[PDB]
Amino acid sequence: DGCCSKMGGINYCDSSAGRLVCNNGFYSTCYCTRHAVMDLQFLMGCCLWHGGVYPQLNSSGLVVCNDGYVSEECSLQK
Amino acid sequence: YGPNAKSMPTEEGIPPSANDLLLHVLEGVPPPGSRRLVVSGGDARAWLSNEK
Amino acid sequence: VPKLPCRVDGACDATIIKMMTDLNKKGIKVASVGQNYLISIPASALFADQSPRLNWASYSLLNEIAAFLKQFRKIAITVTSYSSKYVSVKRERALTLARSRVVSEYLWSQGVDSRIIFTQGLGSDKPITSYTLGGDRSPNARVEITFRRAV
Amino acid sequence: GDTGSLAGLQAMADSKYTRAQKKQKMGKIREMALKETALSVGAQAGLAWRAKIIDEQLNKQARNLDAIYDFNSLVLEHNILPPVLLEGRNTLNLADAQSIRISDRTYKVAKQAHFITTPPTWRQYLWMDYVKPEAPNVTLLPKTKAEKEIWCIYTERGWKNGIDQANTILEENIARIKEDFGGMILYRKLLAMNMVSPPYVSHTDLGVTGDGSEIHIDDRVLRITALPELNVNSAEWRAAVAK
Repeated sequence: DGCCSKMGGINYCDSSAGRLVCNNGFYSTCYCTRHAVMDLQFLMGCCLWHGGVYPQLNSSGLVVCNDGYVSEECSLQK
Repeated sequence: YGPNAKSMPTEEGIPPSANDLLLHVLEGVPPPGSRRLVVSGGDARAWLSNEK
Repeated sequence: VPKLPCRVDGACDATIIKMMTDLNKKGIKVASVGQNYLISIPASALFADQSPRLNWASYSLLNEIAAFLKQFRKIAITVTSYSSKYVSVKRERALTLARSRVVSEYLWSQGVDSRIIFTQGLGSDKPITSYTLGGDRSPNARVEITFRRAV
Repeated sequence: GDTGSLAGLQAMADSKYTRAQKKQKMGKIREMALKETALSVGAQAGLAWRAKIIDEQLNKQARNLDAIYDFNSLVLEHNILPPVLLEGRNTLNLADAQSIRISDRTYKVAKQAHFITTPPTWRQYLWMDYVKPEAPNVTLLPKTKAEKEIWCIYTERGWKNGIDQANTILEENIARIKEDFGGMILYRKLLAMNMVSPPYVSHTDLGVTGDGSEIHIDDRVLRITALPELNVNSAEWRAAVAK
């Protein structure tokens, strides 16, 4: 997990742009906070682009999102 | 005034303008009585108040 | 931590400093100031004599350029071409413009995530050395790429 | 057997079939339960794995998808989602005897046009939901190699069925987004054809208003008064030609 390797080491983590600063004056490659310009191109969880998971307690295998659409792709079949 | 109240507050056409909470969330004040949320991957802050 | 990637993908600053040191000792000028970066290529190692054609061995150098270019997060890259006076004004202007078009098209065909690629040439109007004895061997005949690393 | 079934019954008359059938009966009432368990676990694994593969594949060609599915060009001038139209040809219904109804073409309004705030992309139509399941929770276990191999082959069948189920899910989604895009294209075609009234939007705008504590400088009210609908005055129908 060497972020400033072949550098002067780690100076501190900037909180604005969320990047480490090495001891030489370069913005390092690593992140240093969760609020960063950081690309995400893949997601998990069901009911995506919908109302999310409805909080009901269904004994049946169907789970229906909060927009009312049923996610059979996550709902287990008979 | 009689024993019965009366008013005509219909205003059938005019939509509501905007919520006042937009200004507080613009300045960064969290809306009162709400709770925070978790945002990760960008540069943003968020809240949830009245399931909105 | 398994859900959130720890860094920008395919990145190692040790590889960055090592390959830029190898580039600098190989002969390509690399300049760093602020967050901006400028890379200069002399033309004799890349093209032919007064020619907008691609030598075959130069593809390895272009691949090295692309590998270093992949390691940064960009918005706009600019390509400028420069030459020495040979015949005319528009002759070397067209030579610079065509060389810039060639290198820009191959760079876009290789995998760099630019949003903007700008290309232009200027001919022989912006010299860096008043010593002008060589022709295409002269070091002022060149191609520059400029960009700014952002966040 | 029962093919040359006189000889099949004569083979059934032999006693070795009896001592094979009597031991096979207790297995017959037993082993069938594990098959559905194998089917279920293969179905779950295949469905999830094929879903991850197809989501990765969908992410691979993302730029061409936005290239083809430009909602944003299709929007009208007051940020109006275009309405949806359905066209059918050569309609025949047989109600009962002595009853036949014939239509040449027909058109149907599916979704009436309305206001919009942002152009919808394809991701609310074409993304497959993924979750990671990590719990093979099976009560049953094999005992012999026969149980193990029938478990293997029914696992294979369940795996293939899960793959097919995910592909069918994709087919249903792509049909839905196809009909939505085609309906919008047909709206543009018919509006050029001059068979449909355009949307009509009125507006009023008032100046400064409010109390001494709240002001809005310019307050514009915009409201759509005429929903787009087809006309029946057939004489005003525009033609078409080509060269």
